[PDB]
Amino acid sequence: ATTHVTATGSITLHFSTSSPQANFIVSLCGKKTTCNAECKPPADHIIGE
Amino acid sequence: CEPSQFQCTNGRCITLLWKCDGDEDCVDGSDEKNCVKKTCAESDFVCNNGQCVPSRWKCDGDPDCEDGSDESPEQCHM
Amino acid sequence: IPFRLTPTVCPVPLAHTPTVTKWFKGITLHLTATRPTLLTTRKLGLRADAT
Ligand SMILES: [Ca+2]
Ligand SMILES: [Ca+2]
Repeated sequence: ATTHVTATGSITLHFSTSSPQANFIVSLCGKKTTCNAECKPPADHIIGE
Repeated sequence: CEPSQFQCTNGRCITLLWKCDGDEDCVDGSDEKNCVKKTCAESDFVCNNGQCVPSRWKCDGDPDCEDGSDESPEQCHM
Repeated sequence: IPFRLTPTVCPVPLAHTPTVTKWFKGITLHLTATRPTLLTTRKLGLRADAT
């Protein structure tokens, strides 16, 4: 929910989704960007959470 | 601790089955206190004040009772 | 009337942990047990199909 920001660089962020497509909008101090990919179905069938 | 657990003075939880069962497990000794008297054992010597000691300590040459009854000649006649 | 019923703590057996084989919308438990052991399943939803 909150990350550190240097003058330049890159930050990694983990997300959980239910759509096969990752076409959502990510905001970073209110600056909005659009991600685009294809999310594969999981291989494991049963999860504990 | 839990209602089925007994809390020692060190913050460690043990079971109620370990409360007043002969062995001390609460580090400081919160268990084995209060309850009823253990009335020693059939293989344990009884001091005059009521203290229970092992029977091998009776007249071994060194005092072990609080009142020193284990070395008295009234029980072992030399 | 002596010998009051009092609440104490007693040990009860722990069964063998079942191996779970995991398929697409289900699990399969293997459930070895020398003695009778209660297995109770419920669904975490509107209809709890409690078995
Ligand atoms: Ca104990
Ligand atoms: Ca002695």
